[PDB]
Amino acid sequence: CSPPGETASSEPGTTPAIWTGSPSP
Amino acid sequence: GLIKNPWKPVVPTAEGKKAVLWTSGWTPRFKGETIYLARATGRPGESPFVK
Amino acid sequence: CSAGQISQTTTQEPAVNGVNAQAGQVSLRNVHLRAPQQTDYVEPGTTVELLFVAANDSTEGSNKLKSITSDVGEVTLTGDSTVPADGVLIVGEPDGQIAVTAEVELTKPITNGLLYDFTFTFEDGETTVAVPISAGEQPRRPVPPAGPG
Amino acid sequence: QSALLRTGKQLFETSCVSCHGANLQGVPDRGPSLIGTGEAAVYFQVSTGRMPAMRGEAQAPSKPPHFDESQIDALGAYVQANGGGPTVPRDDHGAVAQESLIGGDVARGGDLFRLNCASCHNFTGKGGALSSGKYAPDLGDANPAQIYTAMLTGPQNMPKFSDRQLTPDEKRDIVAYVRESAETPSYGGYGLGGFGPAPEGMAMWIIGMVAAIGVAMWIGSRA
Ligand SMILES: CCCCCCCCCCCCCCCC(=O)OC[C@H]1O[C@H](O[C@@H]2[C@H](O)[C@@H](O)[C@H](O)[C@@H](O[C@H]3O[C@H](CO)[C@@H](O)[C@H](O)[C@@H]3O)[C@@H]2OP(=O)(O)OC[C@@H](COC(=O)CCCCCCCC[C@H](C)CCCCCCCC)OC(=O)CCCCCCCCCCCCCCC)[C@@H](O)[C@@H](O)[C@@H]1O
Ligand SMILES: CCCCCCCCCCCCCCCC(=O)OC[C@H]1O[C@H](O[C@@H]2[C@H](O)[C@@H](O)[C@H](O)[C@@H](O[C@H]3O[C@H](CO)[C@@H](O)[C@H](O)[C@@H]3O)[C@@H]2OP(=O)(O)OC[C@@H](COC(=O)CCCCCCCC[C@H](C)CCCCCCCC)OC(=O)CCCCCCCCCCCCCCC)[C@@H](O)[C@@H](O)[C@@H]1O
Ligand SMILES: CC(C)=CCC/C(C)=C/CC/C(C)=C/CC/C(C)=C/CC/C(C)=C/CC/C(C)=C/CC/C(C)=C/CC/C(C)=C/CC/C(C)=C/CC1=C(C)C(=O)c2ccccc2C1=O
Ligand SMILES: CC(C)=CCC/C(C)=C/CC/C(C)=C/CC/C(C)=C/CC/C(C)=C\CC/C(C)=C/CC/C(C)=C/CC/C(C)=C/CC/C(C)=C/CC1=C(C)C(=O)c2ccccc2C1=O
Ligand SMILES: CCCCCCCCCCCCCCCC(=O)O[C@H](COC(=O)CCCCCCC[C@@H](C)CCCCCCCCC)COP(=O)(O)O[C@H]1[C@H](O)[C@H](O)[C@@H](O)[C@@H](O)[C@@H]1O
Ligand code: HEC
Ligand code: HEC
Repeated sequence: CSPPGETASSEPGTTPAIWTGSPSP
Repeated sequence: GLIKNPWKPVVPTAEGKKAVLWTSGWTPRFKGETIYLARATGRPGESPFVK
Repeated sequence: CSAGQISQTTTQEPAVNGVNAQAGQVSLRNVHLRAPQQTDYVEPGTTVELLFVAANDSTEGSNKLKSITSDVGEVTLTGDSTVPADGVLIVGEPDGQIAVTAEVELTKPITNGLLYDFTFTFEDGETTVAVPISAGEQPRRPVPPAGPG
Repeated sequence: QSALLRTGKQLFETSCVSCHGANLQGVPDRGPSLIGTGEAAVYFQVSTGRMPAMRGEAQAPSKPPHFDESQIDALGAYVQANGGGPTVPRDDHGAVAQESLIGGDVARGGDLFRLNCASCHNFTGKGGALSSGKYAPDLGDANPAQIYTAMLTGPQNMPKFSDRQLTPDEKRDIVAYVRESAETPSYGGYGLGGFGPAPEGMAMWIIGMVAAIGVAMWIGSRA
């Protein structure tokens, strides 16, 4: 019984952007 | 007394209190929270985790 | 079973920070960029060094390396880029080496961990290597001490 | 020293060209490239006797060294001269550093070993089995320099531990735990291989129950 939420994809993807960091913890 | 609710929201999260099983240490407590991938230095205290 | 045609010691690649590439007849080994970093990006205009070793598979003729281009800036080749018949062509001086060098002038920011395409042509091939940024024997950079919290 | 480089290439031409080629580019499906591996990789792979290999399987196992200490240095220098790479630590005399690599803080080394090393091996570093055919070998015969070079170079299936991921002080502390735990005698008697419940149960069934049953037949009667 394959898991429905686990399917491979062929999408290339994009490089993640630089994290900024929100103030006021 | 032994019975406890598994899904009681007790963990603070950016989108309201959530259950323990749905969260972890990487779950942001507020929007835009910075969580560093710190390594264990192997020594007790004196900055056990560093950037 | 583990000693058949599909082995786990014959398919094993090199345990370094370089890329193995085949430019038709010249084999590129340990292809990596040396670039000290201080901030998240290496700003354009910073001079970096591209290091690799070219091996001539054929032992009859010679070859010469020309026109190294990439979408990170301009690459300048200085020295005799001619590889001998059955010898090597070591460009640059990696750490631990007790003179052909590749100089790259950045036009866009780069950072460690990403892959940047490079084009290598000698006389009969145009191949892409996707050269990464590799740190050599440099020690770990100091980290500022965190406060009490 | 030009003599050292020439001697190393002279050993390479007769021992390693079959799987690595003449110019260290590596023979496809027979052996990888040795460019950039460094002297540390060659030193470990030859001192442990792992190289030269003889056949393709899951792992090439350890065996008696094929070259002496002088020849390992020549072989390492020749490979180091091609592509550079990490180098084996050395003492003041220029020999391979053995005693100076022992750390003074074993408690930190034990935690580091448990976090990073005791996964494939066990706590006492007895070894373990990998995915398919592969296995982590015992650490009781490796000298501190061999452990240091193994951490630097990352043999066949072992995550490479750089000098930045693991500083030399941390590496020196790690080998201190490895070297200490090998020669500490067991405190409760025979160590039983230091593997845990698996030898304990086997020893139980073959000693305690054999004696208990054998005593019972002596006291009891047959038929
Ligand atoms: C008379 C009694 C019994 C008779 C038997 C005697 C003769 C049998 C002959 C069998 C042939 C043996 C060849 C040996 C050499 C060999 O092995 O070389 C093949 C290669 O194969 C694998 O590469 C595949 C490709 O070639 C690659 O191109 C590809 O990449 C790769 O793909 C993997 O890798 C990729 C990454 O690269 C992944 O992407 C991908 O997903 C995947 O993982 C491929 O692998 P894979 O499909 O796994 O197939 C592996 C092997 C598989 O070997 C085997 O026979 C395994 C052993 C099977 C034997 C059966 C056991 C017998 C039962 C008991 C003894 C019973 C006891 C009796 C009871 C008591 C008596 C009372 C009666 O297939 C074959 O050989 C063909 C199968 C045909 C065999 C037929 C026998 C079946 C049993 C029938 C019984 C009938 C009885 C009825 C009676 C009435 C790799 O290993 C290679 O290195 C290897 O080189
Ligand atoms: C009535 C019955 C009730 C009583 C019964 C109880 C009896 C118990 C018997 C034993 C008692 C001993 C007490 C003293 C303990 C002691 O002070 O000991 C010191 C040290 O000694 C060992 O250090 C070795 C080296 O000295 C180190 O230098 C070396 O480093 C180290 O190597 C490890 O560490 C390395 C990294 O450091 C790794 O690289 C490496 O791999 C490994 O891990 C070594 O250890 P290791 O190889 O473990 O054993 C080596 C053993 C060799 O084996 C053995 O004794 C095996 C035999 C006993 C073991 C228990 C039984 C197990 C059963 C089997 C598994 C059966 C399985 C079969 C399957 C069949 C069925 C399945 C289908 O040699 C010896 O000791 C020689 C001594 C010989 C003693 C013989 C006994 C005498 C009996 C005489 C009786 C006379 C009575 C007559 C009266 C009339 C280690 O223990 C150390 O921890 C330990 O500290
Ligand atoms: C006899 C029996 C088990 C009957 C049950 C019938 C029944 C109602 C079945 C239905 C239930 C089901 C499905 C059961 C399946 C079995 C199962 C999973 C059982 C769970 C717990 C259970 C009931 C276990 C029974 C175990 C049992 C009866 C063992 C008998 C072994 C005996 C009689 C040994 C004495 C002989 C002797 C001195 C031999 C020499 C010593 C040696 C070599 C023993 C073998 C040996 C053993 C037995 C180990 O356990 C062991 C564990 C770890 C390391 C090594 C060993 C090892 O070498
Ligand atoms: C379910 C499962 C895991 C099984 C698959 C693995 C498997 C096939 C098991 C057998 C492994 C073997 C024996 C492989 C080697 C090749 C071989 C000779 C096997 C077959 C040969 C054959 C058919 C016949 C030859 C004659 C014959 C039948 C006798 C074999 C004699 C032997 C040595 C059998 C024992 C095999 C076996 C699986 C037992 C292991 C015993 C255990 C669990 C002990 C664990 C253990 C360890 C690990 C210690 O380090 C230790 C250190 C200090 C003291 C004690 C111990 C100790 O007991
Ligand atoms: C009309 C409702 C009751 C039905 C009527 C019939 C009663 C039958 C048994 C029920 C009695 C148990 C009373 C439970 C109490 C209650 O009302 O709590 C609520 C608990 O959720 C629920 O409504 C779910 C109902 C009970 C489900 C029980 C779960 C099933 C079994 C499997 C549990 C395992 C027990 C072991 C036996 C199994 C082994 C078999 C071999 C909310 O939880 P919470 O309030 O967050 O937790 C507080 C703590 O913080 C505080 O320390 C303190 O512990 C409490 O105050 C606790 O409540
Ligand atoms: C074919 C039987 C070989 C011979 C001859 C030699 N080596 Fe080798 N080597 C071989 C394989 C299949 C591998 C990869 C997996 C493995 O079994 O190790 C290697 C690898 C190395 C390495 C490490 C490479 C890395 O990236 O860490 C080194 C340092 C090395 N080989 C050196 C070496 C030396 C000195 C040899 C002559 C004694 C030699 N190799 C011969 C297969 C084969
Ligand atoms: C699983 C990925 C492992 C981790 C985690 C660690 N090691 Fe390892 N080790 C592993 C393998 C597969 C091998 C042999 C590779 C081969 O080509 O044979 C090794 C080998 C060693 C050795 C050599 C011991 C000897 O030859 O006598 C040493 C000293 C060693 N490893 C040390 C070591 C340390 C210190 C680790 C934590 C940083 C560690 N290993 C983790 C597999 C794995």
